[PDB]
Amino acid sequence: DWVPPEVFDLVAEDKARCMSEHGTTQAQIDDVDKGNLVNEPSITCYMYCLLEAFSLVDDEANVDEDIMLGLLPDQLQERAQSVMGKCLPTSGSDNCNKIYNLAKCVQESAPDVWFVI
Ligand SMILES: [Cl-]
Repeated sequence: DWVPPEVFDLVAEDKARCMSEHGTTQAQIDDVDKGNLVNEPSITCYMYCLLEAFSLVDDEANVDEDIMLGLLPDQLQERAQSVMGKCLPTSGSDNCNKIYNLAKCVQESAPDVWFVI
């Protein structure tokens, strides 16, 4: 990752709250970061919950492209713009399913740009 140690202190209160709400284990978060995505609410509602905590998504899992881009380092923004060209709009049966399809889409197309923690 390009995510610096500090960012783990930042999202700590929100990460812990998002894991309680959805029954998420740390092993599930590690599976996402090794490219092993499964359509399970405890992991995909966690992803939605974290994104929602940092205003990357609204109430129907529509992504805010400018906020999502400004979180990435400058170096990846060209490639992230192209990935976002492909993977947006979001799509799915509910918010958790939308973030699932987004994650699978972003990972398939460019592992570097996907922000789960
Ligand atoms: Cl799902």
